[PDB]
Amino acid sequence: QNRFPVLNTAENFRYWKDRGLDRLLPRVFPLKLPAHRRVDPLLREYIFFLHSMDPARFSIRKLGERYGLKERTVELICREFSVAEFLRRTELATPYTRRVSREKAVLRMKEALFSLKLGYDQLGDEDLDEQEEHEFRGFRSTQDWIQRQNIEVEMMSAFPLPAKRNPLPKRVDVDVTVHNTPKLKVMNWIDPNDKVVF
Amino acid sequence: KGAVHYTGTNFRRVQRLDIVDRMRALVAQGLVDAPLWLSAAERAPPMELSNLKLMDRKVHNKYLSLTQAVLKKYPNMRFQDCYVDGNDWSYRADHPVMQFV
Amino acid sequence: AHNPLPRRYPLYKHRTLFLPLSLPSYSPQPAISGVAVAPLTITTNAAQLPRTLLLQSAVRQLRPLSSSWLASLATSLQDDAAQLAGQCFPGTFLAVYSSDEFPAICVVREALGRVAPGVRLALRQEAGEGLLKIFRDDGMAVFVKDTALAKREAGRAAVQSILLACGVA
Amino acid sequence: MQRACEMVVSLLRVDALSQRCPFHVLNVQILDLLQREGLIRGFKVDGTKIDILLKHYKGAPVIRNIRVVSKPSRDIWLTPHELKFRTRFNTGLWIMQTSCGVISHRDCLRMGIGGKMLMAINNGY
Amino acid sequence: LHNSHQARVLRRRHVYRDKHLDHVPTERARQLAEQRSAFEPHLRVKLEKEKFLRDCMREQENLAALFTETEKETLLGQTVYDAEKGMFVREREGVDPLIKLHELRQTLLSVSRMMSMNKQGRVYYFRAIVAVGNGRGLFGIGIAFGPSPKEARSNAALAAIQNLDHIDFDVGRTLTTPVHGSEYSAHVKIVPRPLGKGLKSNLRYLPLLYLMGIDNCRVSFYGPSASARWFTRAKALKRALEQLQSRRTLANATGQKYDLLVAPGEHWMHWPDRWFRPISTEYARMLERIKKKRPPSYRRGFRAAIDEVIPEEIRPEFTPYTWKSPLQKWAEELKRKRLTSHNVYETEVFLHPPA
Amino acid sequence: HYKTWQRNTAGYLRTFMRNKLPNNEMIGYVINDKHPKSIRVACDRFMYVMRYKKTFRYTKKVWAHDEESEARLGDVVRIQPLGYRIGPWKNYVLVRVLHKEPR
Amino acid sequence: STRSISGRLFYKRRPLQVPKLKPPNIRSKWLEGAPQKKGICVKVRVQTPRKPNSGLRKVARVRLSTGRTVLVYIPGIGHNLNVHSVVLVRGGRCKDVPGCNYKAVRGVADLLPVKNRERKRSKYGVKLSSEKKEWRLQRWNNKHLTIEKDRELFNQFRWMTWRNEEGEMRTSPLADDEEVPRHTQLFNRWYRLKMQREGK
Amino acid sequence: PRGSHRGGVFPVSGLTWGMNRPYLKRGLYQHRRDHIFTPRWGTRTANFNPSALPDGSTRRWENDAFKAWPLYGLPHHVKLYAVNEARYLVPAARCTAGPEITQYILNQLDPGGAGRNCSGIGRPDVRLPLAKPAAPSTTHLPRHLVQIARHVMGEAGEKVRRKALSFASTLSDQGFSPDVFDPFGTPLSERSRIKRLYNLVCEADSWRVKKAALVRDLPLAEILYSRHTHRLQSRRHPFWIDMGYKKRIVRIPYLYRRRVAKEEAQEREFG
RNA sequence: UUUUUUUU
RNA sequence: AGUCUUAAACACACCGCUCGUCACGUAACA
RNA sequence: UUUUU
RNA sequence: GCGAGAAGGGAAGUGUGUUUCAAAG
RNA sequence: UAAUACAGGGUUGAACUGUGGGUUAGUUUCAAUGCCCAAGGCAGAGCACUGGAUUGGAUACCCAGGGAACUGUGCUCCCAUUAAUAAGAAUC
RNA sequence: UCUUUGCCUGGAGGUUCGUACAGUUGUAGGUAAAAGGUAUGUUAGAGACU
RNA sequence: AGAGGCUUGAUAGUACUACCGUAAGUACAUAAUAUACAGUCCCAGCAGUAGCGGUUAAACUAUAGAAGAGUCGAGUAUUAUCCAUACAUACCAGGCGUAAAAAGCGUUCAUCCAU
RNA sequence: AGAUCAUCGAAUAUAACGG
RNA sequence: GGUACGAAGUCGAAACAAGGUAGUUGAUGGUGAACCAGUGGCUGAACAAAAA
RNA sequence: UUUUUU
RNA sequence: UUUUUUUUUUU
Repeated sequence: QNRFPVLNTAENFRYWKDRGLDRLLPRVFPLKLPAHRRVDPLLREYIFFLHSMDPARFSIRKLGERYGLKERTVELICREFSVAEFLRRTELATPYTRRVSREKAVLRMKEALFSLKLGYDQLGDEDLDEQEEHEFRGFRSTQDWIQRQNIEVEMMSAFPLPAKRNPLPKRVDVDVTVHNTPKLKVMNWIDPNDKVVF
Repeated sequence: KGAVHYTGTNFRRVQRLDIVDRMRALVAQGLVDAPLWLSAAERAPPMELSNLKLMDRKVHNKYLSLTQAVLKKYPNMRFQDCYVDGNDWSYRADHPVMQFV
Repeated sequence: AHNPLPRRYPLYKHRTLFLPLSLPSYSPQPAISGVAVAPLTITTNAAQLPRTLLLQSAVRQLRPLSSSWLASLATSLQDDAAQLAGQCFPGTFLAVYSSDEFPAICVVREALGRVAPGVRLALRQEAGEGLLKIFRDDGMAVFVKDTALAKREAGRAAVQSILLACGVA
Repeated sequence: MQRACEMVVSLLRVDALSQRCPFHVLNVQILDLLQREGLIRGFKVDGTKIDILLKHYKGAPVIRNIRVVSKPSRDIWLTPHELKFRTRFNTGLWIMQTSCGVISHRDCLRMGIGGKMLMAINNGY
Repeated sequence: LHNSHQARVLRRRHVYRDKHLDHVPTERARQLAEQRSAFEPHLRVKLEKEKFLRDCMREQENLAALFTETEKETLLGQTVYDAEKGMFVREREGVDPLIKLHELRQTLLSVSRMMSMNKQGRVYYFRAIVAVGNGRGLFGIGIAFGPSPKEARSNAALAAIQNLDHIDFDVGRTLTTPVHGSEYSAHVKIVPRPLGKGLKSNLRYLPLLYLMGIDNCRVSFYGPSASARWFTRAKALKRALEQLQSRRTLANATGQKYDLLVAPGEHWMHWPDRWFRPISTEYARMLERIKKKRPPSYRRGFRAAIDEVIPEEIRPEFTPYTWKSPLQKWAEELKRKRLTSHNVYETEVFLHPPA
Repeated sequence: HYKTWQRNTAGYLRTFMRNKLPNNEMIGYVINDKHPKSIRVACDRFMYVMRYKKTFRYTKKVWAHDEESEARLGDVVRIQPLGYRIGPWKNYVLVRVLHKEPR
Repeated sequence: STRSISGRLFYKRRPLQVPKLKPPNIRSKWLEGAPQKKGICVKVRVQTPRKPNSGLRKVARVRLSTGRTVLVYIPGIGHNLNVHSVVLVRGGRCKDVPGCNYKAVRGVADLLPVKNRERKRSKYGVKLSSEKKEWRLQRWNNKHLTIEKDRELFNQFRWMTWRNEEGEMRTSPLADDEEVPRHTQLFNRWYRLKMQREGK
Repeated sequence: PRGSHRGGVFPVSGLTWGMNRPYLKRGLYQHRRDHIFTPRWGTRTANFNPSALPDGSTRRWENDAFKAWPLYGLPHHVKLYAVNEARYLVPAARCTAGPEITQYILNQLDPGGAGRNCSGIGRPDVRLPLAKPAAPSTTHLPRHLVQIARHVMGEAGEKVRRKALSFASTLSDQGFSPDVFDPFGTPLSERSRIKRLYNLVCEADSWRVKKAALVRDLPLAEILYSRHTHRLQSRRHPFWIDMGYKKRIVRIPYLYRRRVAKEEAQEREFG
């Protein structure tokens, strides 16, 4: 009835989804795992070393570009590596006997099993910067919270139609730091709604 | 209480779908395989009939009043074609009375 | 006064934070330094996209500081076009130019930005034969070309010609 | 105002082609807005009564539900910021009576002026 | 509004309101105006045009389609396999064989019991109400009777199949407006839900929802009946609840206005001219149109170089370059060799050691 | 008394505007002009109901004062309040007369 | 509909139309809103329940402190109330006894001893936990229930190296007449920890 | 405070009571995970190793483990992706229109512009697998620089470098222009992969599948089995929950032995 | 490869 | 005697259903 | 309360 | 010399309160 | 409920009028039968009342006599309360 | 579809111009089914006929 | 069972703010039951509108009736209180045939309604 | 200084000034 | 005097269906208990019931 | 105290 | 449930 060969149509939205009797059918799905753990442990040591050696030449952003790592992911590698080494050199406790919540214990098992089947990743595979793309991220993505409407209705006419009312930013209160001392911390309360600045 | 809505659920508003529309959904849903005659009717869909009856209208019969005057002046029209069926005098298209009016 | 947490089988799984962000303005925004900053899709995650980071970066840079009626319209349009054209001496694409006529069009190109920044004329090369024609969007020519006074007059006619059919009074 | 509420009974018919309606100044303006949205095929003022045609599609009519909000005995008013809450996530048609004539609910929010909800077309709950 | 005494002594524009002198366009008023123009050109009517050649010269053509003696003289002279189960099943038994029985689901509602009086004692016969319908776009309710509860269930399901009706459901799984339903005391209000949230209803009636094919909805029963039993009235509520639903494709066709969703952009209204722009052109007639069409003098398209694309296998990821770091080259070499293996990589092994 | 959320609804705001006039002025019709330099002005007010969302009307008869005694019975006039008490009944002052009844 | 709103007096006609009364708390109305009220008994009789319920139910007319008399039921086996006895009543309706809409409270009342025989319901019968019953809840030692399966497993992988309790390693588990020893670390872990802790 | 539940206390799995049924008594049974659909991406070992030499030969992979850790490097996806590429770019392949119409069609099929990573499909400087040979798109090149460069380049790069194969094919692109060409021999080979169609084929492997009543029933249990959204949440204290598992360590084994004790003893004295 | 599966 | 039509407050279906005076006992408006 | 088997 | 009912429910129905404005002893 | 006198309502024709209205208390007429009071009588009917029937154990059923009640400008509306169970406007 | 008047909230119950005028459903001892009805059966000194 | 109060005849969908099939206390140890059985027998009782108790019913008493089958937990449970969960306290959001509800028929005052 | 619904107890209504 | 509930005895056959010779109602009269006689109104009324 | 095991 | 942080949408 209509021609639209693209991948952002109503029917093409959320491809490979159960629409019918297949919703109740059990299906296995891949297990997610953070990128900072899938990398080769060997490379983590190397990356940490560089960071700790010369932060100027080896910045947080430049270091992650060569190995293809995000600015946030590379930060955790140094932080997690530091603590592991600190307890070994100082002869405090072994990493295996370290106390940690159950959420991390299950994560460690997955990391070991991930490599035992496929293997560790020699180089990360992720983009440093994001990209505006059409994807389904939760139920709050395909909804307009400003006008609170799902279906947009407009008049059909060839002539220029009047534009819609643009929204205004929401003014909220914030706090800033002016003077900081060991025995006292002074702060300032900002009120954007005040006409007189002074 | 009971069917007290002249303008409401009393008057159904169910969409009328032909065979072309019904078959298109079943085949797509995967419930029934595509028959050999599915494409035959696709190129020549049937003509809509619901909208044709809307043009029907009722008109007033003017022969009831006009024929009264004709017989009054010339009441010798009932003799012709008297033994034939359909004619009553207590008329057929072929009757003189209908021809003149 | 609440601490949400899972209470079911799925007690350990990736739970990414989502920050819905609708369109900031429905009006058509131009490209900043040639980089488009228009919205492509409505689905936006918490992480700021590089395209949006450019618009917000430049926002903080802007400082807070800074008879008949028909006959009159044409009368003012001609006067304004002539006055503006004479200031440079003492938009549509498809403007061809010859190789040997580059100096003649170079001064005109650079002179339109001083009085009409909206002009976005382009340059198209062609076999060098002394030709200099300026075409419009609809495919109509507005200036056809066959001590220093002759050179100045040639450029004067071109500046006013484009403004005559572009200016709105 | 009373004659305005008498148009829903005539326009809300299934097995019919054209229905009459009492002539009124306010009623004429309402029909203009509905025709723009494609709800009424056409209308004609036949003197003391107005003849309005009915639109049908696949048997069923285009109009399926009519709700009268405003009544002669009272008056419903909503602020520009309150109409959005009422009307949200819907395809319905609300007739708004503003100072500058009569317009739909979509245009009322654009101007930000306080209108008056008269009637509802193709509205659910 | 507020026709008080004070308002009545101020809204009077004049002492007399001459309504008979008003100027309103009537039917006879316009008729007289046209007739006055004709100097001393009147109303006329036209009769239907009856032509015999319309059907006389066309009916003969239809005869050629059936003039054959083998198609004119004649007039005017139980099991189906179920491969994963493998057992005989009744096919017809008053049921359409065309419809697949391995794609539908049933949900038992209730099993009521009745009483019958006779000359000797009492006779009891069971009954059931089984709703059968595909969980994609179909729904149906059937009712029957039987001597025993087991037989009643089977008979009730039979009627549901034979009374299957289509629904008007959105492609996008998003309703327009909330529908409401009634029969006597009952109210069944269906509250829509956002896309990607799932269903939310009573656990008892949960299966029912699925059977309907409705996604992202909150179905609640507001007192199905306040007297007697509540199963019979409830049967008719479903029927006159889903008929009121309307999809985008319905409203847009009659509304002739923008009726698009938020995520997609102009999917149903956008109709590119695929029979005017992509029209075929041969090399034998192209030379004739070059001297007649406008010469190409424009600049608005840069990506205008494409032709018939032939499927070709490429590996952009594994492409050594002069700017890649030494570590990247090494890492890609090992990865490439693993995917090209056809002896170890494309194999499934249960145990870890070669047992 | 009205709640905080009841002071922002269109129904209450519209009623308020009708009642509210410059200098707390009022509109009413005279019903008694027997005593010298005295006229009783009957004013009509409005109120809003947050339960059924309906506005009613209730008359408010008050006494006024006239200098030239131009106003007569059945004549809509304008009144203005005052920050004192003059006479036993007099509580208002005339400004002008809008409509005049024949004799 | 909105037919009931017509008229300028809509604010005085609609609101005066009360739907119904308050079905809940309709029987217990003589308490003056108090949870409980004390009273004194002046009449003891046995009221026969209505048909088809047979048998006999013991009842007594208790005079409330507010100068009102109402019948009260005495649930539970036995009977101790007599003439001029103080008893605390509470809420509760009795279907078998017509009119009675109150119940007595055992224990807190005056001159009302504890029930005769009851173990299941403790709070209801205001019965305190007896010392004998409390001691029984602490005895938990029934783990030694070996079977033939354990015997075979023990003499396959746990008979070569196994330390006994007193002073010896090598034992004789293969003998049928002998009994396999118990675990000295896991068996009876909960009972051992509690007994060894209270001994201080 | 809120103590015990006041209601039906229906089970999480959604099963009925009665004899000859999983559940006997009414209860919640929150601890029973067996009834809940769960994946198995780990491995299980055997109870006894017959091998004399201690070795981990009893380790076996799980059925769900293969699909739990997939790898987007298998060979049988590129072939399918290549075929879909031709069918996806057909709207512009058969579009015999001007540059303006062709450019718009390609934009919708693949978003690409300034500051965005595009696939390079349709650009003048890109190699495509055309059905028949065709000349490059030399229309965008300047005419002034090419004309002046043709003389200084010399005969070496005027008739043997690029012009030797610039007119070997009958067909061409964007018309014909024998005067304007590229004397330099710069090969515009290589291409880029798409980010939309490639991600769809890769995820296709995660949805693959290998007196009776006419109409099959739909038990409630089925719904709750796979889906975890419609399942009632836990309310008991964690401490109690954890203690329940510890209790069963020594309790459970006793129940099994107590049952067989009576049956085994009965046969040894009567049977 | 750590008193890992394993549990006051 | 076997059917048809109509009525019915019964359907353990006319051995059905149901009402009133008087006699004894327990109580709230006294 | 006690505490590297 | 300065401060002190800092422990007040006895009065009132169109009142006590609320809202809109105003106040260079 | 034939004749005659007084004065209403409905249908149609002409003239005039040029928004005159729907509902209705602190309101006003009429209103079967029965009862008080009053006027009354000489016909046809009958409650109470000893006037000829009951029973298979109790009765007013079936005859006859029989002093209340049956025409009011009045006092006066209790009812199964006088032409359906809505006083108005719009869709044929 | 719209304007206005009037009326009801399961069934059910009350001490043993002045003897005038006005006015009235409601503060219980008690109860869990009163009731409209489509169809079947049965009864009928109630009508008809093999 | 680091530890006590309730239920143990049917009936009740057992709560909702992040996540919304994108995952293990996943496997061995480690699997069972209470509509088995004991006492009284229109009597003693239980209970929630409907009810059970006679010849023995998972409905009354009893858990050395078995390391109680379940829900809470250092509390649990009964009564009581209010705008008492759509018994819609009825604009949203109930009526005036038979069922609880339209004044015997009519002209007028005020208010509301109307072109 | 201006404006600013009254409700319960079943109910029982015309009152005060000058010839 | 009258009314509620429980048990249950004697004296009677009023309602159902034309047997009590139709039966509820407004106002009276009368009778150990069903209630009965007369007038008005209603059906919540049974049987019977036209050619020249 | 045993069994299993990158 | 963050070694050198009193910062951290930790999960």
